[PDB]
Amino acid sequence: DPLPFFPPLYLGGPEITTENCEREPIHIPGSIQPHGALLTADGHSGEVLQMSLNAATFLGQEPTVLRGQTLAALLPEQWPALQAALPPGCPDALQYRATLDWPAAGHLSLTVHRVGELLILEFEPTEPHALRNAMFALESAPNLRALAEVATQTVRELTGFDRVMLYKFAPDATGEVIAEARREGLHAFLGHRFPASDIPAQARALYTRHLLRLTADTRAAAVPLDPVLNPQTNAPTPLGGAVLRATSPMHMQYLRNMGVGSSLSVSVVVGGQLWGLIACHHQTPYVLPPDLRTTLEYLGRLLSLQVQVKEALEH
Amino acid sequence: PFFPPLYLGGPEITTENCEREPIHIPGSIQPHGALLTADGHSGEVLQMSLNAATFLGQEPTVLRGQTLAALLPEQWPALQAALPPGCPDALQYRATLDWPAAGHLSLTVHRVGELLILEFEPTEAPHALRNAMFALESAPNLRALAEVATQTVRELTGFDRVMLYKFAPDATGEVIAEARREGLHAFLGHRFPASDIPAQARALYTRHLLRLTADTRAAAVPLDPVLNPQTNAPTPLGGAVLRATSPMHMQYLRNMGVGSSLSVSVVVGGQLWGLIACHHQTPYVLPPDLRTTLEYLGRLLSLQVQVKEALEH
Ligand SMILES: *C/C=C1/C(=C/c2[nH]c(/C=C3[NH+]=C(/C=C4\NC(=O)C(C=C)=C4C)C(C)=C\3CCC(=O)O)c(CCC(=O)O)c2C)NC(=O)[C@H]1C
Ligand SMILES: *C/C=C1/C(=C/c2[nH]c(/C=C3[NH+]=C(/C=C4\NC(=O)C(C=C)=C4C)C(C)=C\3CCC(=O)O)c(CCC(=O)O)c2C)NC(=O)[C@H]1C
Repeated sequence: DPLPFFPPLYLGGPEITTENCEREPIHIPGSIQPHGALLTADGHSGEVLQMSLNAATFLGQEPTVLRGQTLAALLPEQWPALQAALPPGCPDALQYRATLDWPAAGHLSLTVHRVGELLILEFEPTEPHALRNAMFALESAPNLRALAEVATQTVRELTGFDRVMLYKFAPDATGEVIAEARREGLHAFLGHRFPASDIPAQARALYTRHLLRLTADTRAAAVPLDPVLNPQTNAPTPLGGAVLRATSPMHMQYLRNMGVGSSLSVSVVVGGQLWGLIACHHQTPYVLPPDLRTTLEYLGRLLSLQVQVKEALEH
Repeated sequence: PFFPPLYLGGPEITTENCEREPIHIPGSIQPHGALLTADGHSGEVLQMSLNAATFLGQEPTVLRGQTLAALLPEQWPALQAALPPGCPDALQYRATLDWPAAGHLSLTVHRVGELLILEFEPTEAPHALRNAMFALESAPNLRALAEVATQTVRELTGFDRVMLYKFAPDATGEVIAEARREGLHAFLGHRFPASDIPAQARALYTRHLLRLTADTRAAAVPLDPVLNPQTNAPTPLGGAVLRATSPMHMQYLRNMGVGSSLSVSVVVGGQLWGLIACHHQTPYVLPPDLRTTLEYLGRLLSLQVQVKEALEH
């Protein structure tokens, strides 16, 4: 039965059990994963409102100094570019990316998107023809099976992940591993099927709009935003569009129990519906840098197109 | 059918026989790169472009005996695996060579039956592609998508004119969006007859998705031999971007005052929906890595055109 979200934990909401999965408000956890930092800022003035508690250690500045400046002063070269790329009223799915040379922290990748009157800024550390070669190989795959196999093998070669799977949704939202590339010694998931509740309906809706999410370390504690609520609204900060957003504790426990230290999945979206997932596993924690993740994002789109094409060749 | 090419004493093309020019088998290439053909098994260099000596820095005869194994040691096994016998002519493999004579070359290979076609071009060596991808996806409708696409391509390439050229059901074309330098004629809103892009060109563009004329006044460079030794027949060059552009179309571009031309096919439901079409007033060799960006954009636009057309119908 579909039911509306509970309030999050920090607003006195209940703790989540197998009974009530589909009601955890997974988009507003009030916290991020510790391998990057996040700031929120007023979309018109550029006043800095919220920051992750670890921000001082990524950005090399005291909180009170950060919060006491506008983005115009903090990001003089990027602030006008942000404002042109992310105009008021734009969708929350639109992202702008730049690379910064920050004194204390080396090269940072900056990813920005806009939710209403809020700008959300994510900072992460950042670092030949493999993509072009893959694009052509995907297109020349003769059928859906060969496409799925080429796609899994390519992603594994690009990333070094212990397991890469193509997980396909059935009409009842149960899923099935239909191809996989895996490290020697791992047991096969190929052909296995999993109940529809393994990925509940508020996740599958979110995964139709925001096409890539990750858990870099399934044992890492989440880092709170400070303050936790958006001071504009005294309400929760929407983090559904932020890759740094903390993963649901229910899901991290599901993954630890499997022996997974690192998870990542790309949505494959066909005709406006979530067709399947490129799901990857690593046994140890593992951070895939932003520019490599971009390659996977591009492959997500290519695969969406090629899945349509291969399936049309099939009636 | 097709007329024989000129160099096999076929008729010269007119506007009476637009549909029958054998544009895939011109026997020549554009001079900003070099092309070798080679045997699929032996790696034996069978044809070369008369300009190969320039790019490769090799005494002419040296090449036309040697083997790819010898000539490209690191690459030759990769090719063997990447382009297995029986693969499609559409499948391409690329690498960057740090080659003694020329700082860096791009190498592009595909296979047509028993022949490997190798293309060499100068090359080199950020977020504009990722930023463009998200911009295309958040365009609210087909019109805005067209506008974003043309603007994005112009910004990435510096081309004087970028258009989105959409085919009607009878292959009548329409310029539905345009991004252009100040002080050019506007082709926005104009329609053109199907015969401007003739049927044998449209079919080839459905399979091979990017072509270009780097300089509309440059002479083609012959293949030597012109005929493939294997077959004593013309080498198919339609999957080669270095292929000499039809003189009929270079005359069409010169009369327009264009010095450089590129286009990318937008393919939807197995059919040619339209073209990203670019003009430059002067000669312009777009480097391979930037062309790759446009090739990606072509696929992304193909996806988004279907998405956007579905939310009208
Ligand atoms: C009480 C609710 C439960 C629950 C919740 C839940 N699940 C997700 C998202 C995912 N679940 C996945 C499950 C699988 N991983 C595999 O490898 C296989 C099969 C071999 C399955 C079935 C996957 C892949 C996801 C997607 C994300 C990822 O790649 O890790 C969420 C949302 C997490 C988030 O975005 O923060 C939630 C809340 N899962 C259950 O099993 C029940 C107990
Ligand atoms: C006797 C046949 C004629 C003919 C042949 C022909 N045309 C092409 C290819 C193209 N024609 C194009 C035409 C236009 N470009 C524009 O900007 C506009 C409108 C403002 C039009 C109508 C285009 C865009 C192409 C694609 C190639 C490109 O991007 O430049 C070919 C094929 C060329 C080749 O690949 O070798 C041929 C043989 N064109 C005529 O007009 C008639 C007289």
